[PDB]
Amino acid sequence: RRTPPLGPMPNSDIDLSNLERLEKYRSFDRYRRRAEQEAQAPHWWRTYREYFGEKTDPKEKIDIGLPPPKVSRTQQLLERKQAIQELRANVEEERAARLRTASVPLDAVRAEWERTCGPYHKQRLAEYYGLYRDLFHGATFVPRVPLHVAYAVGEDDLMPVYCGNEVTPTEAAQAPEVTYEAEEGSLWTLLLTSLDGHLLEPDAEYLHWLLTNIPGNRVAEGQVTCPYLPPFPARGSGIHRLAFLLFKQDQPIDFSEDARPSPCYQLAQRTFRTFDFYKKHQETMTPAGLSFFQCRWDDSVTYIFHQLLDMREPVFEFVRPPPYHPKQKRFPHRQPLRYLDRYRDSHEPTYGIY
Amino acid sequence: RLQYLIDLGRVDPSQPIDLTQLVNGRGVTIQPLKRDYGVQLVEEGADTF
Amino acid sequence: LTYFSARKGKRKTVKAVIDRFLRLHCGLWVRRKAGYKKKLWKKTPARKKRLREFVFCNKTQSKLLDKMTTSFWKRRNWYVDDPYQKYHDRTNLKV
Amino acid sequence: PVENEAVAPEFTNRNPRNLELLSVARKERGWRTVFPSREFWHRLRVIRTQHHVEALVEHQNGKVVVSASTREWAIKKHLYSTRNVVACESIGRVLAQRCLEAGINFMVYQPTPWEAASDSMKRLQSAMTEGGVVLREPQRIYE
Amino acid sequence: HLATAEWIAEPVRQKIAITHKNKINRLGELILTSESSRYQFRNLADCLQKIRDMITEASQKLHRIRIENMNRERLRQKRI
Amino acid sequence: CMAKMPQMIVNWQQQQRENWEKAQADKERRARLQAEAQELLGYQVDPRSARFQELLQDLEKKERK
Amino acid sequence: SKNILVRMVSEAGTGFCFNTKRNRLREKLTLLHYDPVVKQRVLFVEKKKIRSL
Amino acid sequence: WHPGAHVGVGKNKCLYALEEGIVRYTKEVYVPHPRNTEAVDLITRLPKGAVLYKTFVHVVPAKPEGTFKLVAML
Amino acid sequence: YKTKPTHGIGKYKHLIKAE
RNA sequence: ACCUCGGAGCAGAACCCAACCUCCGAGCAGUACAUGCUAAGACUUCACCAGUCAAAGCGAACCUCAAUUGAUCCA
Ligand SMILES: [Mg+2]
Ligand SMILES: [Mg+2]
Repeated sequence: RRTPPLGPMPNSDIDLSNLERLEKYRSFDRYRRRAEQEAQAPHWWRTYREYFGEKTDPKEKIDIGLPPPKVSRTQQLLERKQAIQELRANVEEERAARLRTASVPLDAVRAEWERTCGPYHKQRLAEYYGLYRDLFHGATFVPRVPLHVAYAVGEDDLMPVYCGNEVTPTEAAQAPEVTYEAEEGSLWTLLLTSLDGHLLEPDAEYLHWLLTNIPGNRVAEGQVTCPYLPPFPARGSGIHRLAFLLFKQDQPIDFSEDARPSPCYQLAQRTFRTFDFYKKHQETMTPAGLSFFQCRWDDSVTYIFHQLLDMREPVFEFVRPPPYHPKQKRFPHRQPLRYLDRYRDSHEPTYGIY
Repeated sequence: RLQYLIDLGRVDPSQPIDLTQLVNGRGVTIQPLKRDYGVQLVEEGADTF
Repeated sequence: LTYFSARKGKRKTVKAVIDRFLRLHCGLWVRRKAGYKKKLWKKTPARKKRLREFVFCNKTQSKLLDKMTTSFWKRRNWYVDDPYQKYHDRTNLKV
Repeated sequence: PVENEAVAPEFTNRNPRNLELLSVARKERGWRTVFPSREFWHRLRVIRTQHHVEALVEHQNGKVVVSASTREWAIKKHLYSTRNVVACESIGRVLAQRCLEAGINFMVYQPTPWEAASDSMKRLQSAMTEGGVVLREPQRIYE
Repeated sequence: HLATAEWIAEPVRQKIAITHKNKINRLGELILTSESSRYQFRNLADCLQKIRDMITEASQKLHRIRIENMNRERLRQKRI
Repeated sequence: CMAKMPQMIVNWQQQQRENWEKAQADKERRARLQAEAQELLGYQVDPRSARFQELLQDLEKKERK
Repeated sequence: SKNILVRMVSEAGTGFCFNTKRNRLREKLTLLHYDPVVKQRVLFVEKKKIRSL
Repeated sequence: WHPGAHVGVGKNKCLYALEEGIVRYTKEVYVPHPRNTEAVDLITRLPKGAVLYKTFVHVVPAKPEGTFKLVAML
Repeated sequence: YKTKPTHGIGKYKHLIKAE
């Protein structure tokens, strides 16, 4: 029996009457490129992706945020062409390239990258790490405004902070220094949250560092509603990713549901939901900046558990499921003598009635 | 089992306990023709003893 | 096999099964797989270890060996330094 | 009896990267018949065109983590050609920097024979090694 | 409680304290469990034997850990 | 015997290496057979002259030594 | 009578031995092997033959 | 058939599951390893624009690796 | 499989030259 | 004339399927000497005997072919 094809089966467009005139896959590389082309493309038959892929909704992700400025593409290409023109006109770059002795300023490259198109890649990293699906339940934005943060180790050196970096609790024990390059005049709001820090329930987050009504870049003048407390990643719990969020407060807003007293070390107070928090407070403003990092258990975490938090410290552990074994049977056939050890409970012996 | 014996009171701890006393209390039957050279003490029951 | 003897009128064991196998009081039997000392040069490591490892016997030939040998070989025995005290009893068996 | 002392038996972390950071995640072992080995957590894919050079560090899910490109102005303004060994090693250094930036300490790159013999890819690998990344994935933990 | 145990010396006490921070209680008392066997006598025995081994050694994946630590400490090189 | 093993192991490496050089020495001689034509029986005819020449030269050198 | 099965021995004196195939014309040969006793690669020499194959 | 998604292959070309879960069959593209000479030269002789497909088995991992559980509240 | 519409999806002999 | 094993059709599509039915073969060979030890789970030539694949760990690096073969005792 046969059934006609549902959709257009592959290799049907090509013709067979003419075969020698056709051009071939002269290269495994070209064949591979075409293979990934057809893997990218969808198919009517059952495929690997429709089983093992995140199944993102077909609708675009809602993001009412800062649009790009109107950059004159004409003058942009003009100045870029001029730049490459004097670049190719230079004299030493020939020997540099043909002797393989050139380099490039990493810091400057990073600077103009995060200026031009960094935000798109940072949004990519955010939607990868899972900030959006957990924070906003799918919605996204673009961190147009750059953002730098640092934890001064003593005072000589400092630990930087960027998307997806390790941070020690000993270094995060104090408040960080922050810069976001905005003296315009419009207000700002900043908040450091822990996504997976909450332990009693999922879909819950803590808040360690809140500042609101920040006129300009200066941060000290920004009032605080939720005072500072470093994170407390438990031993064995794994890793906790901490998020810096920054919104462009267009006009001053009050904080009553949000007003919290002196730290008082209350997780019920530190916990809330960013979803409804944004839905309520942030209807006037929009996201402008975003960063994050990753943290783990430490001796300072133990110290703040025992002394600061005024509570015992938890101790978790990863546990694998039990190894599967099928039902026993009274008379196994061609199974080695350790079949009984596979099921015995006690390693030691026992005697029934003696 | 030994605790059970001394609680039932068939074997007296007041005197020295011997294999013949065990056999007379029926704590353990023996089969010398089946070449059992004696009796072993078992770890089981170390608690509540 | 030899259901009644002429000197005592009792069943009799074949020493073959005794020399070949071993019965555990659970009712099970074990055996050394055939050909574990022959032509090892051509046999691959996995095959030769499969041949070295012990194995049990299914219920039909278990019951057969039981009928062949007598009860003296089915009785409970308390040996010293015999590693099979853990296996003469059964643990956590349903159905 | 303290509300802060209140704690559940089981702890639910919704970080997909936690397991691969703890070395406990499961990698898509298999595909021994097919060339790209899926037994990784973070793969590097390099594209060497006749105009530019691209590099993408991505996850087994097929989704990109981080990217580097010669097509980008920030990178190409300090260059002579978009395809020379200089460009290859520079993109390598920048990608190592970006991996150290996004916390990527480990990753994988399986090249073809000629791609491995090419001096450009070799110098790229050396650049990333001196940047502080090793192209060997750790051994999974289980038992 | 560790520091109250006079039968242990000062340096050994502090060595155990710094080396086994994980087990120490909030109140400063050290704990240790054993459940290998059904016999609690043997469990207590292996407990105190662990104690003695710790005392002696005090009187006397890690690759990956070192790797990411070196990466972090080479990245963090920055000036104010 | 363990304390002695390393020396004999190095000697074993040297045995493999000298056998390898002998392999090169004979295969390089086998490489060039003859260029005049592609015969069938002639193969083992012409080279024997040079082979016996080399053998006799080595023997005369040995006698001289 | 092409090949021959031959036994080789532990020179350490452990007495660990095993067997392998060899060409009838190729001369004696001594191979490295993992001694389970000494627990490292060590040289074994082959002594005699057992049967042709 | 061919392996995929936690399915290894023995020397006798038998497929075996590496993880515990549900099995599925699909059809995907087949990119050989360069050492497979006949496969490579087949790919070369193949005409441009055309691509082959092959079956694949994929076990869907049912359960997770494990779970984080509390051990001691101290 | 034959009965199903996906039959003949893998075949290549008619693509390559026959000899 | 044959007596064992393997591949193909009969047996077209999960499995199995015979004839003194139709065809082709095998009774080895080549390379290493970790062709080391152990181990979850499964297949199985329609029983048993046999024959198969293999995660993991220790200890190490950084097998191909299609059959290519033989039980117990005994020496
Ligand atoms: Mg069967
Ligand atoms: Mg293995």
